[PDB]
Amino acid sequence: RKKRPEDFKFGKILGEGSFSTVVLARELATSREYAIKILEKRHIIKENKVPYVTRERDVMSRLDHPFFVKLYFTFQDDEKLYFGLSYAKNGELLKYIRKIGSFDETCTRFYTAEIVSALEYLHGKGIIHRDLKPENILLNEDMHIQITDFGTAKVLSSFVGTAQYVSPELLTEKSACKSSDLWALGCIIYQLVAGLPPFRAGNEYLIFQKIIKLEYDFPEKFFPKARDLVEKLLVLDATKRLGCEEMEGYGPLKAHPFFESVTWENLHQQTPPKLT
Ligand SMILES: COCCOc1cc2ncc3c(N)nc(-n4ccnc4)cc3c2cc1OC
Repeated sequence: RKKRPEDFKFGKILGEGSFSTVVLARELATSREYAIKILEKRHIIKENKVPYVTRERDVMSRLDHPFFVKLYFTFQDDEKLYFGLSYAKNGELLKYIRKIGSFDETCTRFYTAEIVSALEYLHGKGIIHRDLKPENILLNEDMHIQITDFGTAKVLSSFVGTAQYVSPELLTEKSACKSSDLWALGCIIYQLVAGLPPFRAGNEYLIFQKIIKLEYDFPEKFFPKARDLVEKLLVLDATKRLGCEEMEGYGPLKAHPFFESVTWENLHQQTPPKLT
């Protein structure tokens, strides 16, 4: 039953990383489009990434939620590993943030809520993403989110992700917890509303300075209830972010006033607000 490269008509490159290329592919027998992640074995071995690639495949096998990529299949030839992933027709969330500048309140609320549910599911399984960002939050043809890129993930019984979204505890204890994803969630909300990430600067080092000093500002037009929520996520003490277990988990966070009108139980059956 293993699939093979010949079973597909490969098309355009969707994305490139240091250790992988994601290519759109149309399976011949079915007409189905998959986003196939291709990784060269030699380069993985050379750079000691075997544990990272193994962990990524293992974590993805365990994801069975409409808000996360799905691993349909894997195979390999002599030089390469192939992971068959769900194809997110409408691409990165980042693209929409730039096209429209910033989201109105209805949109921010709806998409934030979906990210929260996704995180609730993910953290429920003791998995931490460690690199959450609009680049990693994809939109499929229905405009529901699909979170991907699990090569940096950690399974709870070393790293640093993208500078703008790195939490203080990572720059301090070199540590990482569910809270780290929640910090990143705080930045993404800020970004949906403001149009830009909260911590900006000329280089990695300057960005890290602002992060540890909690140096950022809210624009005046920022939705008040959204601001309050952000202030309860962008908290230096990881032990005091809305959503973390020390703060008693996702119940209080979902009960936040910003999510007042949200029906949490069937988000992926709701039709997303039109993005304008
Ligand atoms: C605008 O419409 C074009 C569609 O663009 C895309 C569709 C995707 N559809 C699906 C993915 C998927 N399952 N995984 C990853 N990815 C990135 C790291 N590791 C995995 C990436 C994509 C992916 C990336 C894409 O461009 C950035």
